[PDB]
Amino acid sequence: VFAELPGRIEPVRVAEVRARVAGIVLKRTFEEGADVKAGDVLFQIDPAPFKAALSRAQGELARAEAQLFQAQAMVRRYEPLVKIDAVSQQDFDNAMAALQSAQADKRSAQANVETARLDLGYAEVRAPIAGRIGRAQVTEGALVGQGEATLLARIQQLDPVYADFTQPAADALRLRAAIAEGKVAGASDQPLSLRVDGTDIERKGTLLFTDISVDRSTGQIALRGQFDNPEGVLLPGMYVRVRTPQGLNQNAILVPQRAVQRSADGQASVMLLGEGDTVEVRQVTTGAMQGSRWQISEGLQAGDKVITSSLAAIRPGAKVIPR
Amino acid sequence: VFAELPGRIEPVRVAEVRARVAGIVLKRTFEEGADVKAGDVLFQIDPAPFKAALSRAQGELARAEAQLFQAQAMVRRYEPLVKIDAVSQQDFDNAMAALQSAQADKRSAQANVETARLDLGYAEVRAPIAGRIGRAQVTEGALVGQGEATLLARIQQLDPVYADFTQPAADALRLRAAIAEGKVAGASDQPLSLRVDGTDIERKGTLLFTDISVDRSTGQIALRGQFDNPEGVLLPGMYVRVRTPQG
Amino acid sequence: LSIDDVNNAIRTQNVQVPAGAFGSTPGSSEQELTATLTVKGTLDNPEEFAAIVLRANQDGSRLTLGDVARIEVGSQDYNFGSRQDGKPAVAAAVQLSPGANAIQTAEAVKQRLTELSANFPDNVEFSVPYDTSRFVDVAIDKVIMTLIE
Amino acid sequence: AIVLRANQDGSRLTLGDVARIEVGSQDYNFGSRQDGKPAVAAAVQLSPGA
Amino acid sequence: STAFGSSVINDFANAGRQQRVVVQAEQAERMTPESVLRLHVPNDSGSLVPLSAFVTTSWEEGPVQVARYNGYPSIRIAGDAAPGVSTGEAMLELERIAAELPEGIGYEWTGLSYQERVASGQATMLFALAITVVFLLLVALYESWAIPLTVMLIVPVGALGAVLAVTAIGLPNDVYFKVGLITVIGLAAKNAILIVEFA
Repeated sequence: VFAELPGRIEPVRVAEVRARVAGIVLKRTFEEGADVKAGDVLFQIDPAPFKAALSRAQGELARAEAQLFQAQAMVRRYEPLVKIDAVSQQDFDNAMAALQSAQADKRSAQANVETARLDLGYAEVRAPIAGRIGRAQVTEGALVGQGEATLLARIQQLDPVYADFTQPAADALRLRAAIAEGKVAGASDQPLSLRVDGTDIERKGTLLFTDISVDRSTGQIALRGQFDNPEGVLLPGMYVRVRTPQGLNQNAILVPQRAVQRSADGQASVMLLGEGDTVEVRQVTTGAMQGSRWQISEGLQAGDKVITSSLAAIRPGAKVIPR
Repeated sequence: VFAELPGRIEPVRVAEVRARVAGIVLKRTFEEGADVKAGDVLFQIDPAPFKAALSRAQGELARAEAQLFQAQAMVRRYEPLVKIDAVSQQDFDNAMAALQSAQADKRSAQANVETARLDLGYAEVRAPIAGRIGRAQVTEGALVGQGEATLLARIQQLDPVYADFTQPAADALRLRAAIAEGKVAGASDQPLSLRVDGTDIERKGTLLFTDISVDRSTGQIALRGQFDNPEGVLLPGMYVRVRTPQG
Repeated sequence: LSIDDVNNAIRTQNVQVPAGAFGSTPGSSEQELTATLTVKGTLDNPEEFAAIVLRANQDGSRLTLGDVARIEVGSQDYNFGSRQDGKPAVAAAVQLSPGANAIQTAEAVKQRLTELSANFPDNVEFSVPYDTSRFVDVAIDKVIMTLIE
Repeated sequence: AIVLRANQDGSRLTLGDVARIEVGSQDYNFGSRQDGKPAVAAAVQLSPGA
Repeated sequence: STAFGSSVINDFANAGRQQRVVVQAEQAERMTPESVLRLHVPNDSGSLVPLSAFVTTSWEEGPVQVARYNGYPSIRIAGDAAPGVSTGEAMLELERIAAELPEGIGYEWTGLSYQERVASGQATMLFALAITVVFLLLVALYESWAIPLTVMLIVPVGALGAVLAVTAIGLPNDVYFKVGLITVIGLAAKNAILIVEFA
């Protein structure tokens, strides 16, 4: 049994390129629509304050390095002298402590310079991921990064794509109960078939994830399927139909649809050709409807001789002539 | 008397895993829909700035430790000398005060180092509780934690569950009255029965908490029962009609 | 809530539903079991009407019609009331069609009413207070006597 | 070309995008055939006194 | 209503004719009961809710045609009598059987049966009125009573001829035979006067 569920194509990886530092967009490096590699420079925000911050941090680092150089010279001069006791052991230990403290301060200043350098590098906005970039949400001269992380551009990965389709909760629960109770074996391994609306474009994919939380508003559970898109035909956001298998029946019984009767209580029954060419009434529970045949769940066994004609002209136990 | 009450299945523990820090999601280390253990890594946020802050804190710690070593050596040298008055008691007291100050500075630098380290660990997005993680709200390369704690994922504990059903208030007062004068006996000890619409499975559960406040828009108090969910049959957010004994 | 809300809830929730039947014309050459959908839309007894949802939340709490109104089966109109000898009664005025006998029509009506009175509830009884045919019967039976005499 | 939903940018959802539009019968309850082929017919009734 | 029953929205001005645009769900999307479940409806928050989320289809049996006669529920039972058997006896048998029905079930005749009932009712006193009027005319003309009774003895012979002929060929007592009989009676009476006035 296959279910066609409403679904939308979503790219596997989306990177919303947002400006982290406030400034005026000086230059836009990328052209819209092209494919971009990781680290490709996209925007150039003016590094007026960040360059100054890096210069300040570098000045602090330079001072720390000067102090370290002085302490190193002190220790180098004291080391041969302390062995001949030309300087007190206290003085040598003080010099060593000063050297280690200067090394620590240089490491701290290097960390501060690294912080400033990363902050400055936040101004050369780069593509975080590889994929197809879209329109430039801002143009040169626009003030970005003040107040909020301004959206600059969007990058999407076009291969493979996701298809986040959705299923009613009750259908899922019925399927699970049938699987547990044993009427239908699960069809997880069967591949989802994708069909794009208005086109003959068909694609195959696999189901990845079945959400456990039913949507409160729509009473549905979400499922995610990954579909190969080597030609780029499958577009993000497109509405699509996914044929998800709803379990496999090894011994499915299908009969002509006209060969099912229903009683006043709603219980379905079927006329059967018993021994001695006598018509027997075997009650039946009917499943789904496929083409011109009903799926029968119980009440039938392989080899049963069902009558698919003259149902209006047959009473139980009457004698009939098979054809 | 059983009253069938609308309600929804709500998970015992919900972990909306959020970004505590700003940065670009470098990696996604989990598969969606899998059951994760507490402390498992889910997302890896770019640890560029936090590593630098940790390096600065460690540098301050190294400086404080160097000063501490110097002070310890000074006190060790001064310890026998003051015993024979080779150094003034005042000088030795100053040395000991310097040593205590150095130890205190070492404690402060260690505290700063630990703050920086935990800040860095906030960039290793770990699952706070064990449960089922859903779809990743953000993908690799997405900028999270800028401005607001960006929602990354949702981790839900599937066993047991709470069914939050609703009783009309006036009915609750009428039953409480009937209990008060003694026409009926309280049925608090009787288990709840929950039936999911359209299926044949029946689950028993125990009433946990009956609300005191009244829904303004409808005049009905909310209730909470707990139902064991061993097979994963009950999902979070399902509409369930709970049969509650009314005395 | 305002009275417009309750009126509109009544209007949209107590409505018959012309659902239809699946497999209807034009039908596929494959499917062969059209059948009616027979949705239940209108409400029959006061209990069903008191279950009209006025406002329902996502959590599950609902405001049913009965929570604000008393629902019962009553007269469409209370302008007029009738009594017959101090006891609450009902009555109807039967009028003769043009060009028809009265005596025969009155006898038919009385016989029909007495036949129906066998199925009446025991507490209720029928009586015909006014009959314009009695006057004609006595008049004709006297005039016949005057002609003979 | 009936617009179902149109955005400020210019994108529109026309009726044909969701439905198939054609000229057909108002009602498909009754069908008539004349010797194995689809036909139509009308009953002409005589006026009084003619 | 719109998806499965088709809904008439407004007027299509088809080149001068005002016809009605109809909206209905697609042939492939209304062929199965599952298609009913696959329909979606909007909630207050703008999402679409599938029908299967809150509706469950249960089968039962119902009337595809309800027949009512004079305002009560009815069944219309029709048939034809066995060959060579009168219809009046068939109505007799039918009313006999219907008497065996549980109390509360009424049986009524309609159209052809009602007409046959009133006809069979009226025929007898029609004959009687005819005979008395011809008697009275005959006493008027013959200035006597005996001569009227004399001539009136004629009609059973014409009736006998008509009845034997129709029985020999086996035709029923239809209106056509009845009028043939009445005109035969008329000509036999003419014959009888044409003898007796000269007598």
